[PDB]
Amino acid sequence: NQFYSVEVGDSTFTVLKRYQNLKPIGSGAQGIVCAAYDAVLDRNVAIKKLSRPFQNQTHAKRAYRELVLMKCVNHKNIISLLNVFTPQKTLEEFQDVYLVMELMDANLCQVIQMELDHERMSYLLYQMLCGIKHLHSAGIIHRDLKPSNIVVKSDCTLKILDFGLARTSFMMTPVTRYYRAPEVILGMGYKENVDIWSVGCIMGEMVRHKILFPGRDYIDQWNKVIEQLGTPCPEFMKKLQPTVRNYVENRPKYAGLTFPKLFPDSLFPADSEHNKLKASQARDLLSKMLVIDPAKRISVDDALQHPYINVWYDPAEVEAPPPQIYDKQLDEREHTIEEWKELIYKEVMN
Ligand SMILES: CCCCCCCCCCCC[N+](C)(C)CCCS(=O)(=O)O
Ligand SMILES: O=C(Nc1nnc(-c2ccncc2)s1)C(F)(F)Br
Repeated sequence: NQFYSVEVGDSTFTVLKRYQNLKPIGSGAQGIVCAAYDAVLDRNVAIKKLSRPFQNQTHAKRAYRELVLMKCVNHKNIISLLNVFTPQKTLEEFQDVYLVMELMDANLCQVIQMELDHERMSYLLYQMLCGIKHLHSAGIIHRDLKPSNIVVKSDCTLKILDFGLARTSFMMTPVTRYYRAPEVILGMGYKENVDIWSVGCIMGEMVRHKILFPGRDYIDQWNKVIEQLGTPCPEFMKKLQPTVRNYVENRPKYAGLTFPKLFPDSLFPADSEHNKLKASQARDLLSKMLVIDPAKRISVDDALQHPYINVWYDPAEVEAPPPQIYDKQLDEREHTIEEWKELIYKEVMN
């Protein structure tokens, strides 16, 4: 037998014998993740056991799309698949999927808690924009980027873990919704720069060490948006739905706080000329990402040209060729659970 079983993270992992000393590092609706030592490669890996991938079609579609995209994308800021396996021997008995990834050291939530340092902050944001640009060039518009879905190594290298809605913006989760763009929440449709709002939310959270737009539901979240950024222009209420406009237009009108008041100098490293320069540049970039109307919001390509980020720009990292997803009808075609299962089983078997 090439497999062995170990109970870890209150779950039974049945894995290849090359993977040793499993230790829980994370959990969620998608699955349970362990760190492990891979004796074949002499390196530490992360193993994700997918949680109930065939419980329904949303789980099955998510599992198939995650597996296909993690194989096909090859980029330093997107997590890569090192191995995938199932311990079951037939399609009839097939139930469990294990993804093996390179082990990162922390997620971005943990990193966000550290004291803001402009070299680290700008580098993390640069890498996020690099990964997002690469996903966008393949038609993958994430729409649910959040700090828990982004992992970081001790040397501050950064990888995005998941693909959001991919080449599909309704999201049935069955969650953390504080990073979703106004045009997603309000049901207006989206373009590529929907993901820039989420980066802006993460960036503002790195500076304030508080969630920018927290709240129990989207009603509360929208109130936090307009209180801080101001009631949007009627050119936006016009693009808005004639029904949902009524609630939004009848909210109290807010001027919004200026970005100097939203992100005051008190939040930034002080008392060097370099730090004074960088506070102004960071606030300027925030003011161009945290824009309610996506028609007025900076693009990924222009954010990479912004002076706060562009110090890091290397064409070899930014301008890599787009992945060719030959598997069309992905994120559009629906299938029965049995059909998704066969599709996933073929992908696991390579
Ligand atoms: C303060 C919270 C308000 C929540 C408002 C809920 C709004 C309901 C959304 C329905 C919009 C459907 N259409 C217009 C067809 C666009 C669908 C395309 S996409 O899904 O927006 O990409
Ligand atoms: O946390 C989750 N997913 C993850 N996927 N990969 C992860 C990882 C962690 C550390 N190093 C490498 C990879 S954690 C979830 F299941 F709750 Br959606």
